[PDB]
Amino acid sequence: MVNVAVIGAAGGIGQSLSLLLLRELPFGSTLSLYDVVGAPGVAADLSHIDRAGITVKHAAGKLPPVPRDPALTELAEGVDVFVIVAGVPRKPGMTRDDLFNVNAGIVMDLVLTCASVSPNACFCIVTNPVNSTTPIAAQTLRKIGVYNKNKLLGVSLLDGLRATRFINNARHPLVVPYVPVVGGHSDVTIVPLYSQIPGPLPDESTLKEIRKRVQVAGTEVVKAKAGRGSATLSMAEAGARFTMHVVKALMGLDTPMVYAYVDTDGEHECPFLAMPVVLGKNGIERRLPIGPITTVEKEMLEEAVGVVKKNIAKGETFARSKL
Amino acid sequence: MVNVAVIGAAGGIGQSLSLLLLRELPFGSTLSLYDVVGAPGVAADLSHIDRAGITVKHAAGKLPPVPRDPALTELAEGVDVFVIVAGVPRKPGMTRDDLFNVNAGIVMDLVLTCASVSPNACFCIVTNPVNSTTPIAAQTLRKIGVYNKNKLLGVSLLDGLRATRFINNARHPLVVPYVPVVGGHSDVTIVPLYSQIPGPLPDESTLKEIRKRVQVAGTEVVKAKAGRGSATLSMAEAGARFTMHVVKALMGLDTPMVYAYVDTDGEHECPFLAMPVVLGKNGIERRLPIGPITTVEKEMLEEAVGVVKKNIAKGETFARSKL
Amino acid sequence: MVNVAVIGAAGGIGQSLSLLLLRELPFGSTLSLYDVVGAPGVAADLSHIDRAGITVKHAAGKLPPVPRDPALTELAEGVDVFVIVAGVPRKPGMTRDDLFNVNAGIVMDLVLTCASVSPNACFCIVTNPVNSTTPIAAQTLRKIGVYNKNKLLGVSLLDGLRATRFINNARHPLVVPYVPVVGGHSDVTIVPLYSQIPGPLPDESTLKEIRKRVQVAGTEVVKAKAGRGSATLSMAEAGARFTMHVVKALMGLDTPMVYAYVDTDGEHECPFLAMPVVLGKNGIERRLPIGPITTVEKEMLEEAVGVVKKNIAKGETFARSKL
Amino acid sequence: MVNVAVIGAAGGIGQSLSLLLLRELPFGSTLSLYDVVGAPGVAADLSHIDRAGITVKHAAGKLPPVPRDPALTELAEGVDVFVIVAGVPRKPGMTRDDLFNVNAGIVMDLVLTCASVSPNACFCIVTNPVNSTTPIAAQTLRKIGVYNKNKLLGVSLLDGLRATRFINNARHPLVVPYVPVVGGHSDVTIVPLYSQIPGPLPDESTLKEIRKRVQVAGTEVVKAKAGRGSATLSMAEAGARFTMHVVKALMGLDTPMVYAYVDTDGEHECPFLAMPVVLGKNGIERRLPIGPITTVEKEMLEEAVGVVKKNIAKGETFARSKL
Amino acid sequence: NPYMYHDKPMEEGIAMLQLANMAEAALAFEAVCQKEPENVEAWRRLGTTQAENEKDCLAIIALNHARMLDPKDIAVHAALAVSHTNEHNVGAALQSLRSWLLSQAPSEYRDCCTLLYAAVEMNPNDPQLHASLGVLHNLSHRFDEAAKNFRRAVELRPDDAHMWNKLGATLANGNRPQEALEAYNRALDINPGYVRVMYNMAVSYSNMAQYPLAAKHITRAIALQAGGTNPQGEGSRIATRGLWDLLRMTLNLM
Amino acid sequence: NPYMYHDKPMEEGIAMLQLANMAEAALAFEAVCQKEPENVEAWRRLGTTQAENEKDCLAIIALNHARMLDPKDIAVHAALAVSHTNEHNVGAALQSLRSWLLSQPQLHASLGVLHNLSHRFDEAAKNFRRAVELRPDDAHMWNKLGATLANGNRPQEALEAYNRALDINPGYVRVMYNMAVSYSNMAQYPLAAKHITRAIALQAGGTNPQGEGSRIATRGLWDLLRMTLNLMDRSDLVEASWQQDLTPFLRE
Repeated sequence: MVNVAVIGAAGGIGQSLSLLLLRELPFGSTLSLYDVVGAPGVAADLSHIDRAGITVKHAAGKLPPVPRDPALTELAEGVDVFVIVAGVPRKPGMTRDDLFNVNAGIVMDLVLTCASVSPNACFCIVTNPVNSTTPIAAQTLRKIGVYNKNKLLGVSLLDGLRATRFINNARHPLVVPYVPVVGGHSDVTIVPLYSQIPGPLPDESTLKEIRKRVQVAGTEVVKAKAGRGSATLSMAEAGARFTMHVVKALMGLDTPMVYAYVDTDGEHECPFLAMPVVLGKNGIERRLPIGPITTVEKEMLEEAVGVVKKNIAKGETFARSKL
Repeated sequence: MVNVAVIGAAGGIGQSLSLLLLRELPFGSTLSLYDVVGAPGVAADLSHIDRAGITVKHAAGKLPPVPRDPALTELAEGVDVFVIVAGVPRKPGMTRDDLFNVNAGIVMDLVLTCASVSPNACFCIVTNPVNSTTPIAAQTLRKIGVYNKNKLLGVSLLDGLRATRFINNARHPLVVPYVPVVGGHSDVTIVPLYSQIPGPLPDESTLKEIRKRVQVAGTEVVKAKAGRGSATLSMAEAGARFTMHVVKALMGLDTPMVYAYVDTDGEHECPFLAMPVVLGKNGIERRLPIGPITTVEKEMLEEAVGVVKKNIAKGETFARSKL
Repeated sequence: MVNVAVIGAAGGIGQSLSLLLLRELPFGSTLSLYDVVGAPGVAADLSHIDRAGITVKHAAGKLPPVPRDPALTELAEGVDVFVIVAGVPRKPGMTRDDLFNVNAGIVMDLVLTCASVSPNACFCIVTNPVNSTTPIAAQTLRKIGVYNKNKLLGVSLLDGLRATRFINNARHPLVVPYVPVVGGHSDVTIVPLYSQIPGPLPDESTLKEIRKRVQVAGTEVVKAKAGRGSATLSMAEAGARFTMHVVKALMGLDTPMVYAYVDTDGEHECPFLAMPVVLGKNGIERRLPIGPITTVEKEMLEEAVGVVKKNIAKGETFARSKL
Repeated sequence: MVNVAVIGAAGGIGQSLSLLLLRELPFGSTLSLYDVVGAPGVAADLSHIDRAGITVKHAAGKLPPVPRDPALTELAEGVDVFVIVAGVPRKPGMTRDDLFNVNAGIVMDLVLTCASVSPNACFCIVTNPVNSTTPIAAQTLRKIGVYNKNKLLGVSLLDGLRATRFINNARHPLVVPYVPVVGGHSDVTIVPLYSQIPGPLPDESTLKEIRKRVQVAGTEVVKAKAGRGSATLSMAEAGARFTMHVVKALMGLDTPMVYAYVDTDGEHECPFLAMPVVLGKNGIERRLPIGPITTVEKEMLEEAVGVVKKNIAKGETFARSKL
Repeated sequence: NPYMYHDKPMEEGIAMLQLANMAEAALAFEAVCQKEPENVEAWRRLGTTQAENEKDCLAIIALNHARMLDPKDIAVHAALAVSHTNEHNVGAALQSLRSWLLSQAPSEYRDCCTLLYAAVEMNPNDPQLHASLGVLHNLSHRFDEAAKNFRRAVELRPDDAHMWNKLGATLANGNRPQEALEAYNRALDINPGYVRVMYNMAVSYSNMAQYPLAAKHITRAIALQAGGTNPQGEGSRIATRGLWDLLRMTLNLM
Repeated sequence: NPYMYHDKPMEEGIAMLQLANMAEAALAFEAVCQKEPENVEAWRRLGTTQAENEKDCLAIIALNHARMLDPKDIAVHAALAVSHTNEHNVGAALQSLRSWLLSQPQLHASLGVLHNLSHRFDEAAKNFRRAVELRPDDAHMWNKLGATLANGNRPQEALEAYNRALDINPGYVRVMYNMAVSYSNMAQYPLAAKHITRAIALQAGGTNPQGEGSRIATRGLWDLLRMTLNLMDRSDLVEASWQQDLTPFLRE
């Protein structure tokens, strides 16, 4: 029936994501693992785990990378969900602008190869240059000829998890399940709407350091590892939750409301934004308004809009061959 | 309130097992992580998950490997469960695997200092070769003067999962939750008991090959990886499930039945074997007899005991050589 | 996708069953109720629970129950599972046979109406003397020509439930999930199997009394509450715990093995008996052989076969002389 | 380790309450039933369902009620939870004046006898005229000489269930898991709070009708039953959920925030009200402010608090007359 | 209707009632009714004959038509109750009972039994009231007392077949078939052309495992229920299929 | 104009390889080599001439045809290095470079191309700069001096060398391609649009429309127009671009 397919599994994140999905998928599901190097290892390493009903297939890689790999093309038959997590992990001490090009190229090639067989399947991005990469996927889908404006999502639950963890730490024993987060994803476009949750907030000027932390946490993690990798576990866990939410919504066993980064229509003039939506039996069904906010966060939202405008412009105008 | 403390949480059987362990503990617990290198890099990634009620603490390991490191000695206060998985070379790049004395030394040097401050804790042995390591651990505990025959556990559940998966793969749709396995944690010295599960069994012609395939798993996984590492995720799953059983048992919330490679206490000539037991509270409570045995597996069990006695003799002789 | 119907929601055997179904049925299901009287009282009391995705439908009945009640039709349309629960339980005097004379006709029409509007739905029987009413239902169904051997079941999980509780209360601490029971659901027709569960067994003398207590439990229950009402809650806990199985077997999320009193179809001499059977998407798919038996089980099975044959003869052969 | 002492479990609601509680309570819990008639029968009927480490205990009164019977005092030792469902049949309650007299006497007698020996447990009143019975319990607890403000709770969670479903019925497919309710538990003296729910709220024209339905939902179920009973199953579900929340808070496995009709230390003018509170290891741990509300609710609060004051004044005036 | 061609079938129906099967007498009454839709006696005798032939569905309609012609007839109302009791049209049975009491469900059955007890008290010696009481106990699933009621009924007027068979039916449902068997023969002695007693005797054979006798008597009942001119029958084909199917389930026993 | 017949100015083509456009020169070289497309010289000259004007799809085919018949020439094995490095076949480029080095000025160029293949900058530019100092000519590699630096997020430095390669030969469309994309990477959209329109006009002007100016590689040249559409959003011109007339608005 349902058949999730992760693109890239032998990385520092693909193995953990596959392991996590191998413990919550409904009976009778199926996995499809593809990677250039290391596919046989995960293939005949997760097949020796007892979880009845689930079948684990895989497609091996090929020689040094070549566009339009036949193995992926034949693998991608009969797939319902694609999880794009294949990208360069991290560069030793280089900021994000340099990291853009290789990820853009690889995601363009992967989307072009995958969408040519099963266009109806949903696509979920879990790379890293999110804001400037989702428009690349949109442009590729427009160029090939098929593009559903309600089946494309950029994962942003990680910042919400960080925000709720911090606010729970600062307000024990009070507990809140979710915290809304709006904007883009990269460094400052994130803004949490702490005024929209129940319970009395502690005090002003005490949420400022929280808002700084929920934006500087990624670089803090990178510093803690002394520049030899990124957060390979926390982002490996949220992606599993989001993929399960999408699959469950497709199966019709739940209709969840989730905060994601999707193309806009109607509301805020930016073509893409991280706005609350609701899932259903066929993609997105009802986009929701941001709701009542304060001017203190309204100015932050306007600045985030200004930043994401240029981010999307760069993502759309990358178009780099140079020769 | 439990204070599970993983040791060496930076390897392949490290981060993955730690992630599996994080989102299962009951509300109101506390982890503890330690290793010689990479402790902050994994502690940071776990200080961001949304789950509340569980705290994370870590200690740094000295360099180059020192004896009696005071760091772990300060971390090992108030602990209740230990999961020794540290010290793995994971096929360091040679076709000849010898000098298991390295693993022996690097397990004694830490087990002695762990026991010196937490006498009545409950141990778990995951580092290979369980068969010989376990008697080394017992002798080291005896050397200090505080040993318990009930609170020492060896993890053999991986082969049980393998056997159960392999028998489920051939009879459909009938499903069985588990399949008994006795013997060692090694080559043909391991024997599964197929004459204790409900439903009709397949004929001996395909039973012998299925029993053979369980023995060859390390080779099965390594030959696909071309010598780069071995099976990693499966060991983490087995360790996670076993430590869940143990933690639930120490709270009195469950009294399950497990298959632990533990001492015999006057029931077989061989001092150690994999005999089914029930944990309950206060460690192992009642040891169970193997039960009815088919004639075909009787000689296999005889060979298993004949190999286990030699392995125990080797482990004891090497332990006596050093102080 | 799935729709269940409970026939009789006034007595204690129907209200608790529906209450336990509603809080556990999967998302996007539809629950249908029916009763001669009291249908609005429950259809209004169960529409105020906060479970989303559940739609409650009902159709009250009529005075002096007429044949082919128009309330039943237009209500039992588009229903996937029926549970015949209607029927007055035992009352002072009024011997076993008399109750049968009371119930068969009440079942007969109640099966005749539901057969025409949906000749593809699975059936379940919960009221005593089910040993004899299942052939009555089969005879009613086969008169039309839409009788399916794979979609008729008789709920008898209660006896195995009691035996499991007794044996667990015995070898404590040693937990066992289930214990096999074959035969019918009468006093001297149920044959437990204590020779197939894992673990040791106590002395034979105590085991005789343990077996004896299973067969006559309802007797001391009615002796305890001979005033009014005998046992409704526990039986309810059976049906729900059975029904979900079938429901899941319809969806395709579980293919379990159960011990329902079903048609043997040549697997045994007696036309009807309780055998281990496995449930699939289309219902009955494979019947598991009873396997090995011990000494006293042979005698018990031999006498139970004759008693059950006599019950079937006193059952399926019904005439209603019609004054 | 924990004890739940249900009282009056042989009534209408009590049967379902006990059935729900016993099947889902955690390991090691003791269930002590009690009633005036039929208690031994239901107690025996609750020892045939399979469970692991769940012991069942009971007592029995006499046909003529007796003040301070010794049978109940033999089951009031080592008990922490006192869910009380004792009441009066609806039909011999034609006039509200008589119903208030009969229920108050039994409630005061039961609470006095229960607290005479174990003045450290927690009580959860689930009779009927809550807003009037709870001050009686507070008064008699004060009279016995020992009282604890954060160790006395009243069930008012039902209004939350009623309100939650109705919004889901109108606003689709948006789903919310909770909605606050402030006030008493009379038909009219409640105020739903729909300004604190995320998402686009409907127009006030339908909001008034939705509020009206909640303010009258109690009656139509009685009317459809033609003067028989009063909403039995739904209050059973609500009481079961609230009691299990209390149990898990006492066991220190969760820190819940719930709405319960409790005493106020000065957070609001009314001596007793229903406001969100946070539980813990010693009952109520932290109170919460009501929060911002709109004009129409600001208009409803005056009459709500006025009638609540009238009810509590009536209760305290009835008190001291027969103590 | 084969009797439409006969201008005077009333005498045919009256005379043939005793000499042979009641089936064609019912068709003669049907011819009278279709020719004289106003005579109450023709419809009353048609309904009684259909009750005699063990066809409760058509008897109900015929007696309803008779009741429209005359809402105060005695035999019309009485035969309505037993046919409704067999068809489980309980409310119809109750209105027929109250009509019969006027022509001369816990609460409803209580009212009916109080009415019957009051009527029997003022009329201690009346076979019809005792027959009504026995039929009501048949509705009450209390067949022991109905046996004594019909035993008294077959005592005051021991010269007839119908009530005798009724007694056996009360024994038939109580799994005491052997004794009623001779009573069946006794009824067969009084009238050899009463298909109902053969039906009850076949039920007895089925109860005591007499498969050959049960099958042959079921076939005899089927033959006698076709009227002898089955191609000319009108209402026989409506329900007799089930009777035919009855033999099928009987062969499913053997 | 479906006809393929063109005059044979091989002397004129080799004379105009630096003083005229690379579009007419490419057409002339194709005409002079279409007679017997099997010798090493014609194929290698065709590949070298298609190196400038971007038609790498056919250029790769021509270079492979030249290579398959002569595993000794030093030029055919060198041109394949850069063109494959740009698009794809990482392994094939390395194998080609190994074969090129296994048949014994451009050594440093090959080294820098190999480094540029696996996303290595700020050092391949250094190798090129040390190489260009020895031979400050042959503007063909001067493009690399900018190109391998322009994608390293340093646009201002890349501009200078570009104009240096512009003066020697104006028909080397790669330099104006690079300056157009660099100008685009400043949010000064007209500065890039003007240059790209000039580039397509020059590469398609002259005798290009005559003689099947509908070459398939030109498709890979048309899409380049629909880059700044996001900031030329006018319905009049967005639909005109799919036909590539360039007569509307005529660059002015």
